[PDB]
Amino acid sequence: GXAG
Amino acid sequence: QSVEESGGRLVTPGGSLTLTCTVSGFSLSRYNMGWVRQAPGKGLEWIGWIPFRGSLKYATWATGRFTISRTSTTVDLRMTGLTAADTATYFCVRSSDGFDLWGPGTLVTISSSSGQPKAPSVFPLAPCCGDTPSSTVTLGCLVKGYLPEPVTVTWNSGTLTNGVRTFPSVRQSSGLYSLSSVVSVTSSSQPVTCNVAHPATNTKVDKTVAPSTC
Amino acid sequence: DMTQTPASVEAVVGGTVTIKCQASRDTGDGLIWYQQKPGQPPKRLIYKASTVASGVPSRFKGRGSGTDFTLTISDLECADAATYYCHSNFYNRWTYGNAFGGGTEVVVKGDPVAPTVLIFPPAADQVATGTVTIVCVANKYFPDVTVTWEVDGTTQTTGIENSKTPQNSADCTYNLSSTLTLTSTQYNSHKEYTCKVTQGTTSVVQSFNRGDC
Repeated sequence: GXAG
Repeated sequence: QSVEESGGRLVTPGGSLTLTCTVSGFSLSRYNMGWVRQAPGKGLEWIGWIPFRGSLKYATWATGRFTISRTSTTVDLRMTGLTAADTATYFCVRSSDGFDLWGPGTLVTISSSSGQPKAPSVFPLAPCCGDTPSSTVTLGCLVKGYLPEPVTVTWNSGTLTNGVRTFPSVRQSSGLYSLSSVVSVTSSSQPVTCNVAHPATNTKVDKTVAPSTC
Repeated sequence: DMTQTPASVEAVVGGTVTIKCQASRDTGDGLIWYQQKPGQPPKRLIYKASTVASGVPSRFKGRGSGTDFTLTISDLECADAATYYCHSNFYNRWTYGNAFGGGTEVVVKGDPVAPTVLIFPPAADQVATGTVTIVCVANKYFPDVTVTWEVDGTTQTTGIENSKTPQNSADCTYNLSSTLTLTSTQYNSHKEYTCKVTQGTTSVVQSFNRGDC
């Protein structure tokens, strides 16, 4: 997550 | 679910300090967490982010002086080389599509003049004898000369909340703080008593405020 | 980094504002808005750029994607007066100096109201300490005021500190505490203490005579  | 920080205090310049975040109502193994700070009158500053799996991430200014770690029940923030630029309110946060839970914050204070903790003086605030008596009167307390923040002020042991105005503290040039609180009351609330606490010095003062006598 | 504009915006009750958040690098829908009232922790309003958090009213409308986002607050209430922050959570893609924007202050404009003003002489036990603090409070006013202190008719230029409460969540008004600090010697050497609170062409003045209290 947290990375597009 | 909630989170709570602890450990804020006055720190000598160049000193170190570890803050602790304790959680309630959820599992640290299933949630990311972080730290944010906010200097008085300034914006939120992200410090770092500890995901439930994967690498820690830090703000570029925090890298190498601040570290974040976990246990099964807590997360911490270990700070080194603190200066007055680091004086702020520090928040732990639960992170889950953004910071969904915030602590109340804990205050880290570096004294430029390297002060030591100083207890407040508390003074009653009452108007002069005004020759038209009223059913309502505004009374207050002045809390002067303390270090570090915070103090807490309640009225009548927390039972009087309506009509209370507790102003933001102000920092004097000396580095000390002061704060005032006033409340508008009818007779049913009188006599009124302001309850002042300053945890850093274990101070608790109760001041009953009377309107001037005439 | 994250850039918010305007730095501040004022709008009438019932009105609408749109504030802007610009990311220098693409942050997808990884964008969160928070509301922070002075003296309180922030509250998450909107996540994934447009999903309102539970309990948040639908008149908070987050929009955008990539590098440009907006928050539109319509039907403004006094309770909406606050500073709003955007936040990128792309921690596994980008490094950050700060993951937050700098904030936008939203000032909600209600009806103008002149203050009522109170002055509090120093308590009897203050003078013994060698310093005395006189307190003037301007209650329930909008828009902002300026405070002047006079001692025997002479305007004071030092020793004054002011502190203001946030806008009231019910009627948008402010309260202000202004303190004048003097040595006991200075205080005992004058008679008339006056606080004058000015709001444009209006002034409200409150005085006391050191002999009478």
